Amino acid sequence: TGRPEWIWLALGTALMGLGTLYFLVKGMGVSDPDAKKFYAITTLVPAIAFTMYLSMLLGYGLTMVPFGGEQNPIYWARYADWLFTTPLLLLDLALLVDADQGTILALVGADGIMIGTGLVGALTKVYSYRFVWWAISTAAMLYILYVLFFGFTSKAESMRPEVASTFKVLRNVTVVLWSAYPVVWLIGSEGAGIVPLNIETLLFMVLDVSAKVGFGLILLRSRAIFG
Amino acid sequence: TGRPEWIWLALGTALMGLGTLYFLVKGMGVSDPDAKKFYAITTLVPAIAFTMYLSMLLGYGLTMVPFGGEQNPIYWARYADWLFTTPLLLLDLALLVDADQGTILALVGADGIMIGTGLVGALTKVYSYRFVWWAISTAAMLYILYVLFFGFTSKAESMRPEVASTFKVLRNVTVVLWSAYPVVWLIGSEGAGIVPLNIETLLFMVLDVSAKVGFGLILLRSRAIFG
Amino acid sequence: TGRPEWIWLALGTALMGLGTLYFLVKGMGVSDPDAKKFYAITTLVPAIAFTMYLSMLLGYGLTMVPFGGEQNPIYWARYADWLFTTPLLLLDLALLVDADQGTILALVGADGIMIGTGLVGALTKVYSYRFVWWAISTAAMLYILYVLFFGFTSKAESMRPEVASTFKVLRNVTVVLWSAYPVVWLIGSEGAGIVPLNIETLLFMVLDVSAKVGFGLILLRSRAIFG
Ligand SMILES: CC(C)CCC[C@@H](C)CCC[C@@H](C)CCC[C@@H](C)CCOC[C@@H](CO[C@@H]1O[C@H](CO)[C@@H](O)[C@H](O)[C@H]1O[C@H]1O[C@H](CO[C@@H]2O[C@H](CO)[C@H](O)[C@H](O)[C@H]2O)[C@@H](O)[C@H](O)[C@@H]1O)OCC[C@H](C)CCC[C@H](C)CCC[C@H](C)CCCC(C)C
Ligand SMILES: CC(C)CCC[C@@H](C)CCC[C@@H](C)CCC[C@@H](C)CCOC[C@@H](CO[C@@H]1O[C@H](CO)[C@@H](O)[C@H](O)[C@H]1O[C@H]1O[C@H](CO[C@@H]2O[C@H](CO)[C@H](O)[C@H](O)[C@H]2O)[C@@H](O)[C@H](O)[C@@H]1O)OCC[C@H](C)CCC[C@H](C)CCC[C@H](C)CCCC(C)C
Ligand SMILES: CC(C)CCC[C@@H](C)CCC[C@@H](C)CCC[C@@H](C)CCOC[C@@H](CO[C@@H]1O[C@H](CO)[C@@H](O)[C@H](O)[C@H]1O[C@H]1O[C@H](CO[C@@H]2O[C@H](CO)[C@H](O)[C@H](O)[C@H]2O)[C@@H](O)[C@H](O)[C@@H]1O)OCC[C@H](C)CCC[C@H](C)CCC[C@H](C)CCCC(C)C
Ligand SMILES: *C/C=C(C)/C=C/C=C(C)/C=C/C1=C(C)CCCC1(C)C
Ligand SMILES: *C/C=C(C)/C=C/C=C(C)/C=C/C1=C(C)CCCC1(C)C
Ligand SMILES: *C/C=C(C)/C=C/C=C(C)/C=C/C1=C(C)CCCC1(C)C
Repeated sequence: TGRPEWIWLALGTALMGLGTLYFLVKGMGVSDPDAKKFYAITTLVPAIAFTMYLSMLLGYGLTMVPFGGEQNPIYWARYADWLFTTPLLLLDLALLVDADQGTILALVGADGIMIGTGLVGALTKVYSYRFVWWAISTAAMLYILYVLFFGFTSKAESMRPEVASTFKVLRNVTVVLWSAYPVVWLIGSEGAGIVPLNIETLLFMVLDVSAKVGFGLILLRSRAIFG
Repeated sequence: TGRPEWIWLALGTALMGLGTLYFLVKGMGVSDPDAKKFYAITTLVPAIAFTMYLSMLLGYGLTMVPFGGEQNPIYWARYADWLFTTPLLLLDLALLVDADQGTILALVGADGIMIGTGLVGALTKVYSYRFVWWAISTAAMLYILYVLFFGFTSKAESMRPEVASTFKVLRNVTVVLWSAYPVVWLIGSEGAGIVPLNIETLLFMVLDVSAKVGFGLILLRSRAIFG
Repeated sequence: TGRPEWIWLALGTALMGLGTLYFLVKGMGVSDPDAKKFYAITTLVPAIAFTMYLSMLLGYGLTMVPFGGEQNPIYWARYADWLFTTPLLLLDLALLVDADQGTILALVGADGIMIGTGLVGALTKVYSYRFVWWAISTAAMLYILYVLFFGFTSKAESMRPEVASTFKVLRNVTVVLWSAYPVVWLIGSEGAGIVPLNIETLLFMVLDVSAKVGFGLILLRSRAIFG
């Protein structure tokens, strides 16, 4: 049962596309090899979300999972998006703060586990088992946020004020936003359906656009990205 | 309806396998840590194509997608191949020219979008929607080729003549070849069926073998790969 | 027909989880940026296996493939695990020995081919074709082991005794273990069913736990991981 949410899908598609476009049109002249990296990553993010929102607006990113007492529409494309998208975001933060490869690898891996585990949960037929997965995925996330908030902040304090500041903002943004997803999941049509898929998609759209475009804007608009 | 094309699949399998074998038997003695990288990448390419051509010759890489007024055989394995294969190729070019990580990341990402988007298009049931995807994927490609042709060429001009020259050839080859794929797609059984899957596969075989083995030969046969 | 093996799945889940937990609780204080990398990789490994063993214990990682004269339960999750897990393991060995990027790339690629090819074999409907894939995958493996045993050993001889020693042990362990998998596959319910899926899973559990936790223990317990 997925059609009334089309409005947010289409609006999500537009925002992602324009957000991409805008970022593209801004990274052209950039010559700094460091600023360059930030534009690539930050541009790639909305670009991926674009293709996936579009896949949902066209019905491809929509699937049917049997559980509870019916056939439930699971928008799988979200994970296909988040799988490459979340780690890309983390990467931005990693470069910005100049984290160790080991911590970068540890996060990228914790992130893939988080989205991968989330996809399993979203497709699992045993209604009760869907929450075990949600539980594993959320632990994965709290680990990621734990590092971002405590480990990275410490690494940022050693950079110049501009970088420290932009990181702080960015950090606060992603942490507050990333944790909303599990709560949305838990109350949406994929978990304990308290909110209809209609509103679910809306919350996810606002969140997504904020976690990427909004995120990107904040970052790409700082001198923090330069050496 | 996929069986008369078996001949090109089998021939594609043989060429990929021997192409791999030959490359393997050539990288053995190589000690230069730089030449080493080029052999790995360039060897891995046909090796992947091998497994995928074989998957098509055995019926595994073949699927059925409903669209238009019938059930259409979509060789999905092509994308499974191209997904790892195209970026690997790009990587070769990146090392050769010594491109910035940011541009390397930007291309790898543009490439994954291109093949990923292509796979969606190839599996999309709404006949008309298949061209939207083709349209997104082709834009992705033109971006990649734009950088290769203009950005990379500039980066190569700063290398020694041997490297500049080999890049030029390589560049001209991949650009001319990579753009044939969308045209083939557009006229083949996955788009506006003007050419039968039978000939489609043939064009794809010639193209593939050229874009990899041919490509590999040109490169591995130059001193351009050495420091 | 997959239920009597539940016992090994559940025990596999517990061991992977605790193995992860234990490793996590050990990498906390570690400050050395090199030791850090080893903890990330080595911790991520069992963590992945955890999620996949769990997926099998809950029925999600189980699928049905038609071949021979019946419907056969294929535990696909094993490959989803091994796909990220085997290369991670290799990576540990690569860092430990400080191998060239080209050889690291060549192995990672040979490994993905090995698991990818194995997954195809495990899902291939033409009973006879399943062994062609097994044959390709095993060649892939023998290449990996060839390098580990001969190429890496040579690279390790140039490190300090502690590192050389830990590598030797590790090397001997992975080589002896990794080769058991194809033999198990060949005699298990996925190949020439001589052993029942029940015992198959047991052998795979012992193997897995050994190839990761056991492996991890040996490594993380040496000073070899420090600069
Ligand atoms: C280069 C890297 C190193 C990249 C790696 C990429 C790869 C590994 C990503 C995997 C991502 C995962 C997370 C997504 C998988 C989720 C999975 C559960 C969902 C799978 O389904 C979708 C998949 C297959 O589609 C299908 O084709 C099969 C073969 O033909 C069919 O057998 C399936 O049935 C079919 O599924 C579809 O159709 C169903 C329709 O049913 C119909 O419903 C209507 C309703 O009105 C009606 O009832 C009809 O009667 C009924 O028949 C539908 O329900 C299903 O949902 C489905 O549509 O699709 C392939 C997706 C593709 C892989 C997405 C890619 C995403 C983007 C483009 C990625 C960009 C990534 C780059 C790589 C990032 C760069 C980063 C750098 C830093 C490295
Ligand atoms: C290590 C990395 C970091 C690696 C990441 C690897 C991963 C993410 C790659 C994903 C690649 C994507 C792009 C491919 C997905 C395309 C997707 C749409 C197609 C999916 O279908 C194929 C998939 C599943 O097969 C199936 O198993 C299910 C479970 O059992 C079944 O439910 C499905 O139905 C089944 O699909 C098959 O069977 C269908 C049969 O129907 C029958 O048709 C006959 C016709 O005569 C008759 O009518 C019968 O009656 C009828 O029943 C068939 O139609 C379907 O097409 C299908 O065969 O398969 C898994 C593929 C595997 C993942 C391919 C791997 C590719 C190679 C080996 C990769 C090498 C990569 C390394 C990693 C590169 C190294 C690079 C370094 C630089 C990093
Ligand atoms: C970030 C990177 C760069 C990461 C890339 C990740 C990605 C590419 C990995 C792909 C891995 C591949 C190897 C696994 C694919 C194997 C494939 C053949 C199996 C596919 O099936 C599973 C898949 C889809 O599930 C399904 O959803 C569809 C859509 O809704 C349905 O149409 C399918 O039918 C459904 O399949 C399920 O249900 C079947 C049920 O049938 C029922 O059986 C019961 C029996 O009692 C009864 O008869 C019922 O009546 C009947 O209906 C069942 O049989 C099927 O098996 C299946 O359950 O699932 C998605 C899996 C997800 C992708 C796994 C992720 C793994 C973990 C979490 C990865 C952690 C990775 C990080 C990235 C590593 C970090 C490393 C760093 C160094 C980079
Ligand atoms: C652009 C998208 C962003 C920043 C997405 C972030 C997504 C998450 C933090 C998702 C988390 C989830 C859980 C913690 C558990 C349940 C399922 C998920 C995948 C929704
Ligand atoms: C070895 C294989 C090579 C070099 C493959 C290259 C493939 C492409 C450039 C494919 C491009 C496509 C489009 C631009 C749109 C439609 C679908 C594709 C995936 C065929
Ligand atoms: C933690 C898991 C480990 C170390 C797994 C190793 C797995 C292999 C070496 C698997 C090899 C296989 C073949 C060589 C051919 C047949 C199928 C496989 C995938 C089981």
